[PDB]
Amino acid sequence: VNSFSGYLKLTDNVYIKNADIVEEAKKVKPTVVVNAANVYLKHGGGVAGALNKATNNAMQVESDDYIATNGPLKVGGSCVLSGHNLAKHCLHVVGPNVNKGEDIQLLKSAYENFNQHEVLLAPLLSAGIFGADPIHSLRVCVDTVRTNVYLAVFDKNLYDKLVSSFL
Ligand SMILES: O[C@H]1CCCN(c2ncnc3[nH]ccc23)C1
Repeated sequence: VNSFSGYLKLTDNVYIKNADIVEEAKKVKPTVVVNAANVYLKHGGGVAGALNKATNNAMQVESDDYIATNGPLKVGGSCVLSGHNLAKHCLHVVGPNVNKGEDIQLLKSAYENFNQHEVLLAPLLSAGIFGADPIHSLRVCVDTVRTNVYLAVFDKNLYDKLVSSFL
């Protein structure tokens, strides 16, 4: 039993809710919140911009030190950093950004990072401003993640469409 509330159950391990991931994180304080990161951990817009703003830019400061030490992530890769005031940990995961021409096949590799954590709050990778089909992203999530994932879907029209079209 965990403290996630109001989610629709999609499968054995995947749950979905129309919710602002920032407001969700601030309520649940999950062990892991997933950020829709880029390889540079530049948290400028989309989910990443929102999560960083909620940390008063502490996420960005920590991220810049991470990059200065380690260099960029790989597309499809991840790193674990602090969750600041939102969660214990933030798993920064890089899905391919279609608006940069990156290979959508790397979306499965990106979701594989979730399997290293027993429970997560997460967005649909590569959705929104990353330019991928959110229905496809949800499918890859369901077919790749085996741990317990709670998906926060910001856009109401998409949440209802995601539910109504789910197979
Ligand atoms: O355009 C959308 C694409 C998918 C990721 N995304 C989000 N998902 C959940 N909660 C959120 N809060 C602020 C942004 C956001 C933005």
